[PDB]
Amino acid sequence: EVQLQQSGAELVRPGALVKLSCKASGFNIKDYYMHWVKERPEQGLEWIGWIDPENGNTIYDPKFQGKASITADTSSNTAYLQLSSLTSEDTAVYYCARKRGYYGPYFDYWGQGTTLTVSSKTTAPSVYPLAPVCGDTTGSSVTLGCLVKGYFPEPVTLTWNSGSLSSGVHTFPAVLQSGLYTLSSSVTVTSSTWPSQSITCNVAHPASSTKVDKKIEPA
Amino acid sequence: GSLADYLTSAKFLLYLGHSLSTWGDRMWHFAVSVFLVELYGNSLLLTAVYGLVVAGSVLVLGAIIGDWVDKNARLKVAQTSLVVQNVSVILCGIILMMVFLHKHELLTMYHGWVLTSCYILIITIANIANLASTATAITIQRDWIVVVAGEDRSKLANMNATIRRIDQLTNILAPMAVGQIMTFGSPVIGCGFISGWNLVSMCVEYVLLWKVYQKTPALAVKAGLKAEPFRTFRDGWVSYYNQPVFLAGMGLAFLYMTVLGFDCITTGYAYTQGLSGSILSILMGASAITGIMGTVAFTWLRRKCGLVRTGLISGLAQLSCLILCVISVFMPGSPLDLIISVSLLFAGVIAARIGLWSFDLTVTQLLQENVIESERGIINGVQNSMNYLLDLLHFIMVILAPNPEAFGLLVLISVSFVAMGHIMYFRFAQNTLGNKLFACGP
Amino acid sequence: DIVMTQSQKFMSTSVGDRVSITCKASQNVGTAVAWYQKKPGQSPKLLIYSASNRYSGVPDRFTGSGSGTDFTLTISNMQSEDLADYFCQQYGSYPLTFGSGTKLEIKEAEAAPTVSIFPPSSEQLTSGGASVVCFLNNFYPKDINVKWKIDGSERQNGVLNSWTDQDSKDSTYSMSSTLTLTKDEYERHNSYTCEATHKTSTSPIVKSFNRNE
Ligand SMILES: [Ca+2]
Repeated sequence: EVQLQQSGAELVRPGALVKLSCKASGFNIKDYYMHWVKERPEQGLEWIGWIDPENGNTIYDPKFQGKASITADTSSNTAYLQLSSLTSEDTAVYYCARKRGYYGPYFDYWGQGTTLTVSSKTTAPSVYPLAPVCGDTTGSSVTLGCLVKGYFPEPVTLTWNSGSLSSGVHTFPAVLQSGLYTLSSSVTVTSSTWPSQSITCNVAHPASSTKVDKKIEPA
Repeated sequence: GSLADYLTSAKFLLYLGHSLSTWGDRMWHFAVSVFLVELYGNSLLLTAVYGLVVAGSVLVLGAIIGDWVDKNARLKVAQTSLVVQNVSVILCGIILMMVFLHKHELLTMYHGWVLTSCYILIITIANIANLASTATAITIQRDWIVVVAGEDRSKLANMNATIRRIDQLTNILAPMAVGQIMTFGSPVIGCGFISGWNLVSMCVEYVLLWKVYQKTPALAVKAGLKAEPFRTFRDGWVSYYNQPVFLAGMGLAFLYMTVLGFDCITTGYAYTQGLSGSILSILMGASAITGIMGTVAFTWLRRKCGLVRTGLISGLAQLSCLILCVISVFMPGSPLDLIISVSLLFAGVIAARIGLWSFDLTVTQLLQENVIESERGIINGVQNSMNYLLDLLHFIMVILAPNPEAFGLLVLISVSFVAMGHIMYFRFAQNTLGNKLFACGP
Repeated sequence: DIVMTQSQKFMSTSVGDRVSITCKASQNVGTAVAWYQKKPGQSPKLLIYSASNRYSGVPDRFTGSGSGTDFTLTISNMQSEDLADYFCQQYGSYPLTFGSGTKLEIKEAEAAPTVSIFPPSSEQLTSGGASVVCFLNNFYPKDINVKWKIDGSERQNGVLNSWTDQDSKDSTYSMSSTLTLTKDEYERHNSYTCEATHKTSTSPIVKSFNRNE
């Protein structure tokens, strides 16, 4: 069996220095070519460069020459990627790849991917929410919702319906704005419970331990 | 235990088999050359005709031979190749000894064409032998050297280099033995001895190959298994054309068109000027030694500065020594116009041999390591075909004009073709390690 | 360098059919093309190399074809686990360039999109924060248009929309839009509207709420 392990979950201030590890097990690193690949959010893959562990030759992409370095160590059987002068653009997912020769047909094995985030601020999230029932007519729609804003530097795991999760509940994808994060989740079920005894939504911030629950009241 | 270890091992048996095969197939080749010369007597023209027929046949047939190799089972292929080659040797020897016993009798037994019919039959059988030898060389070297070397690029390199050194030593020591034997009795006995050697060698080689197969279990898994001649030819050639390593493979081929290469030039010029009788042995020794330094330099450069840069440095060396040769031929001293001059020419040829062997090893390793396994047959057969096509063009050039000014023009044209080959390799290099083509130090 | 392009980004396919992914190169690259499959939060894996040969362990329903400039990947009788991302790579020359990639989805009966409106929260208003939110749920066509007609005017400022992904339950898509304004801006108005230009009907569904209620 062959596999490659990477460190992950890296948060970096812009302009700093960062290293990414790639540890190979099951084979000798010096016998292959090691390639590094970048993946931007909702963007295609890009090729960074490759290294020969035998003699340490490195070829990079022209657009990546000035700010990318690749090193290898055969004694510890590892490879390292060096990025310098990081901006907010550089946040991405990075992959380690193994190739046979100069013009090898394929990459047979890949890493697990490392998430690199160039961030500036860290704080806690604010959860302001309210169900709209101002001059409504139908009482068979329910359709309550909650909105959490200004997530500091993590991804919230808000759960609604107070563990009585009805199948009608959608967690909208979070979006970045003013260096913070915002998200919302709407549940439209149990129309008889609208106005009557209802449940609450609980949101927890892993990086801030901000586990708070709020119950949606009527207008 | 260490000595016993190697003596068994898995590399040593392969070395032994290759050595025996090359020894037999070179002794027989030179014996065939001498016999036909004795029979006819016309030198230069007939040797060229034989070489032309051989090359013209092998091009077309190896194009298909590669396909036949890649889509069958390894053990079967090797066994079949050995059997065919050795049976061919035996039959050709039988016919040669028959024509020797009754030359004039066959000349008039029924018609004057019996002799010519026997001659063309000899050519045909000696040709079939060469096709069999090419097939076994392709399969053994490419496939088995790749698979038995495992994943260690360094071991692959050392094994290729050792094969090429065995080949040069066998060339320099074989002709001599053939001579001693042929010149110790009536020709009919030399032929008999060579045939017997070939048969016993075939048996021992089959046993050795079976033994090697038993020690590399990865030699049995073939990925891919688990009118038509024209189609195969076309598909093979287009596959060669579309390969990412095309410009490299062509670069080697252009190196074959040259009168500056040994054998032809030494025989021609020494016969025209400078027979001596002892200098030729010194030249043979020098050629062998420089081939050996070429191999060792290839190994060292591959270990230090990588493959592509090794190719570029080898090319620089060969081109420099051939510029020495061109300065030589243009001298007012007049080798032939258009003692110092012949020395300069031979020195140029020798150092060019160094560079050429380094470059050839580089290209061979590139082919071995960058070609997908299922095509380890098509591509190599096509490359052999192209090399012998350029060799045929060289023969055409040699036979066309046999005058001295013609020799000068031939030198210039051969240097030009070597230059064009190295320019194509440089383009291949730039397409890979772009910009950082220089900077040997990492 | 060689630029690789995949023309179509979305393949709306049903189960059991045959689909064809197209990859067109800008130069005569020959045969040196490989294909990859990757799923969300995973690493890509081999499917086909040299445009014809398959990789050991891959199912047989995957086939590759094409040559010279145009290449195609054919899927026969696909099932519920082939819904992933596919792209084509070349290795004819350096630098190596990857295709843009194409993603697959599933078919479903066309459906209309629901709508809802919500006024600015009183707690946020106390903290001088005004933000209106509209949520459309269970749409049939992924493409949709929204027009927040604030004070009878399609104000194209301070509006953020976030669409969800196709649900494995009912194979539907949902979206949510938010418009953030100043506390005084909300007070200095009495008209707020939001229209949805879906493909289900020519009638633009619009829900509104005055600033007096
Ligand atoms: Ca033999």
